[PDB]
Amino acid sequence: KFLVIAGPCAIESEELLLKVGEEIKRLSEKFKEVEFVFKSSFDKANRSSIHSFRGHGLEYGVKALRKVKEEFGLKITTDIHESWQAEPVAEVADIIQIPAFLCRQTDLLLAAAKTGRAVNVKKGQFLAPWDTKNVVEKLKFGGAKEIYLTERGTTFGYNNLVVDFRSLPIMKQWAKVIYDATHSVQLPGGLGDKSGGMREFIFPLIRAAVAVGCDGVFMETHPEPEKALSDASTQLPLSQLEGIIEAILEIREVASKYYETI
Amino acid sequence: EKFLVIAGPCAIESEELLLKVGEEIKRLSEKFKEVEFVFKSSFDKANRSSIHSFRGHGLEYGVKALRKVKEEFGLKITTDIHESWQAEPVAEVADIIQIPAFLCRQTDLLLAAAKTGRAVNVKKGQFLAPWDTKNVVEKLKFGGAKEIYLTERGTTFGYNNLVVDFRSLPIMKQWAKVIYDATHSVQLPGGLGDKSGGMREFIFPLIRAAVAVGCDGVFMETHPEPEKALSDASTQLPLSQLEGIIEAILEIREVASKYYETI
Amino acid sequence: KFLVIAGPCAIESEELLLKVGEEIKRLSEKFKEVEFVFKSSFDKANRSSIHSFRGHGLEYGVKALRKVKEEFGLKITTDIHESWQAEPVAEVADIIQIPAFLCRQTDLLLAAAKTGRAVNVKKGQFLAPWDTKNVVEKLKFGGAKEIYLTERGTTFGYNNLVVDFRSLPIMKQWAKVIYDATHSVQLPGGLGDKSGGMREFIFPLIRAAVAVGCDGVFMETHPEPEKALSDASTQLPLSQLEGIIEAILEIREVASKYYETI
Amino acid sequence: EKFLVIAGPCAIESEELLLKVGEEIKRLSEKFKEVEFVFKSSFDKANRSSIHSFRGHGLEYGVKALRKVKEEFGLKITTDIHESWQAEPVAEVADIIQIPAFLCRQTDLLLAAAKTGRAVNVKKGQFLAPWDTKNVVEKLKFGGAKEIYLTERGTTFGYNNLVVDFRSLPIMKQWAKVIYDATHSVQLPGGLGDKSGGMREFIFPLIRAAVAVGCDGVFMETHPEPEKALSDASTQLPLSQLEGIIEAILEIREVASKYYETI
Ligand SMILES: O=P(O)(O)OC[C@@H](O)[C@@H](O)[C@H](O)CO
Ligand SMILES: O=P(O)(O)OC[C@@H](O)[C@@H](O)[C@H](O)CO
Ligand SMILES: O=P(O)(O)OC[C@@H](O)[C@@H](O)[C@H](O)CO
Ligand SMILES: O=P(O)(O)OC[C@@H](O)[C@@H](O)[C@H](O)CO
Repeated sequence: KFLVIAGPCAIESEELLLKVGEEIKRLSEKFKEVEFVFKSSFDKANRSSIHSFRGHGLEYGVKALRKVKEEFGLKITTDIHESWQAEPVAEVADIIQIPAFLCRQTDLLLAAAKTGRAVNVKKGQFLAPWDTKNVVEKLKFGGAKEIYLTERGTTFGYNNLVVDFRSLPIMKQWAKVIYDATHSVQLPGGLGDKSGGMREFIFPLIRAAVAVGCDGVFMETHPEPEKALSDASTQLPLSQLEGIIEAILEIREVASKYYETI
Repeated sequence: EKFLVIAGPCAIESEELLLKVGEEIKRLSEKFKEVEFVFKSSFDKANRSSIHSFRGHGLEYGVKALRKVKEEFGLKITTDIHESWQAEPVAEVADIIQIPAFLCRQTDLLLAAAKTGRAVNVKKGQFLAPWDTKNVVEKLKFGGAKEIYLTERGTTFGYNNLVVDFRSLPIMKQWAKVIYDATHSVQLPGGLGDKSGGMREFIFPLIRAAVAVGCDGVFMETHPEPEKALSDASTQLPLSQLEGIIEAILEIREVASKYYETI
Repeated sequence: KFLVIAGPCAIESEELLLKVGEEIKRLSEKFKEVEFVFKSSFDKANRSSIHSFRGHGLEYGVKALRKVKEEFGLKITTDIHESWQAEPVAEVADIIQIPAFLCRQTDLLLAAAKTGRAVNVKKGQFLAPWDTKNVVEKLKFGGAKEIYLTERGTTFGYNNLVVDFRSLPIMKQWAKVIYDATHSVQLPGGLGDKSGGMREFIFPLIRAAVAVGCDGVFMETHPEPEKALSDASTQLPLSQLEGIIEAILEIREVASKYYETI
Repeated sequence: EKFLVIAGPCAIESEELLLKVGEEIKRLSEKFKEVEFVFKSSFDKANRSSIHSFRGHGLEYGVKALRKVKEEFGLKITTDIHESWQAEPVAEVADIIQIPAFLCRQTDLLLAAAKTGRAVNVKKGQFLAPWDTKNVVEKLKFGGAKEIYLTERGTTFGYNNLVVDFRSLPIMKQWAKVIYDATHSVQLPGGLGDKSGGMREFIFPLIRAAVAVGCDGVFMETHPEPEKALSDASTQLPLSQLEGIIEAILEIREVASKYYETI
């Protein structure tokens, strides 16, 4: 069924995770035809500035994520940054996420595939849609069986990303496709010390994604984005999540009749 | 508001071709009463890549052919102009005067179109940013235009390729009605060397995206037999497929409409 | 010999043209191994804003340009915007310039070629280097014998241009190549009502052009760019023209040994 | 200041290959005394497009091979790291630790390199704007790096293509020494499908542009027989052509140097 990956960008505290997890659990009960996966990074290993928030470490993160899965019975997903992290993360993560900048790092992909867990690779901003075929092949070689590719924008001049929706049907040829609705509108290094983005385009573009056809969507959501320690300009207010989900489900219901085969 | 569907053969290959397509558009106009159809065809392809490619049979012949379509089917008409002097004779038949993408910044062409009193539709240049169109609309208003459209037809993305940045739709809506060009947006500029190429398999998915995001109309080139077209043979939609596409976009528009943001 | 096309962007007044023409005449006498061509537009037909400076009309412009050619004996070049302008402009213009946005307008190219004059086409920001082969063919079909292609940057994301220097050797296969040193650093619509640009990159990039190899350079020059009615952010101060010319001639002298054949 | 020339075979195909190339680099180092040569070769291509492409013979073998080059020829050494743990063993032989382009934002990798006390050269990501490198240098300085280089190797321009924006050289010079990668800048990412392509005919002209604009050094992959290389077979410079290229860039650098702007 349709996948909805959502949660706060970074694990600012297990408290934050629980509050968001409580809402995702509620929507999970309201939208039975949707498979929700809770997401949150234990480390922002690629911040632009050395002085920006990274996190509380892998152990605290994996612990907080365990709390969410045990308390709400929600599937989990988080990203890894170096090969050694795959094993400990797989203890809780149902889906191991591979960062966009690291989508070509062979050992990271193999490490993730070896855990036996599902793997979701963020398509690098430097990659062409057809270049992802090789990515999937590495994962299959590594033993991965459940593989996802996430569209999160492509480099378009400086400090800007564009979403080429032709990528959805192209990547669908070799993997399930997820559309990252929040990172696709961010402006890389847009604010000098941090990245920017236009929240006003999150909804319009997610509607486009389901109209074109995808297997799921990815959304960063925070109770108060303004106070977020990461992606404060792009995380979706928690309260607006329900409305957006219902909206894309309705559009998908009507549009699905026209999704092209393979 | 009434959704606009601008459709027709890319170029006026013959008056016979126009009537053939016009007959089908008229039929669909009777079925899709909630749609405002505008028949489109260029009397001249003034910017072909090669000197050896088809251009047309001249303005006189073209306007005459377009007038036959309006007279026989009662359909609104739109065609593009390339130089200022063409605005006047074209306004005689064209309900909407179209400004080519490469010429979207040519002040005199825009002014010539605006003073005719007809509606003006400007194809957004492949070199233009969405917010850059505000000044285009300003020039038109200055010139007397009261009904203005801006058409999204892709942006230069590396060589011989265009990308559609859908953020352009809500941005341009701030100052004009917005049209999505479903066929030119998938063309590969100069892709075939002496001519441009294209990927027809992406026409439908991208048009679904356009209506889900929200626009005021769509623009589609359509030909009975695309493979035999004298221009854009790789991107024109087979006429037989037009009905189905229109029905689909009306359905997606309806379900997504309650979510369209207010500008 | 090496071509240097220079002059004020727009014909703000025949007075401005004479002052600039006087300096270009002086450099012409100092650099005998260089063929100088005086340039200035009688009309800026593609300004972003309807309220920006366009010019004083074709007649006044052609007249002022005649004054420059007669008073200083300098070759002339100006751009045309519609087919009817080719004939009257050819009365004075040694080289007819075709605007970047209009490089694909067949009738404009043919009109220019019919005059018997040399034709310099600005490569559209939307054109690939190899797409210019067709441009030259149209001109040859139209009777043109002296044909130039000018590199002036390519669309790179929004409101920015990048100079792909690979274009120089590619275009050289079918025409003489000119590098536009001033427009290549302009930021299209950068200031909302007008375009922007970084003057600091004019010199570095022109050095690159001659190191790679070209048949000439194009430079907008004004006594006081700050007061210019067009491209105030990119026109080169008249006083700096001599130094730049000597510099590129020196670099060309050494680098020419390595220019690849054809 | 002494111009830097970083050169060597893309990958450590064998210790024999390294000595062969090292011998030539040593010879040129004796002729071009005004140049500081640094021998380069990767012990691992950790980011090949295909799982079936050559990667290397491991870190242990590679460091040993590089040490043989330094020992036998007295040349400085540089190689790239892919994960934090590799910094320490690599620092034992590498005078300059290289950070791959895709990993230019990985904080721990940069920190691991900085604390070794060795010089660090970061390949500018194809996704990074020139001014975005200021923060890269800041992280390195924070981590203890005292000798920092930023390498221009092209920027994503549409699909499977890179463009070199030479404005990056003077911009990056504001906070670090700048190196121009003459061979990777002409490669076509994923161009050959299972591997990347490239246009060797543009290597020389673009390197001439780099020195005319002004940089602190150049980076060139060089192999005795490029067509037989196990990586970048389409872009590595034939070893026989290295001498001529170096002489040419030194000549162009000399004549253009009086015009280099002050940062
Ligand atoms: O704000 P900066 O530090 O640029 O980081 C961008 C974040 O969006 C980043 O860590 C993201 O999740 C990774 O690409
Ligand atoms: O096939 P070529 O001649 O490149 O022309 C492309 C057509 O698509 C052309 O007339 C177009 O819509 C105009 O820009
Ligand atoms: O400043 P704006 O009006 O954008 O004009 C850009 C000028 O550089 C322009 O007329 C140029 O000479 C044409 O492209
Ligand atoms: O040929 P493929 O595997 O695409 O690899 C490209 C090489 O050019 C590669 O290892 C490169 O410099 C790394 O990014």
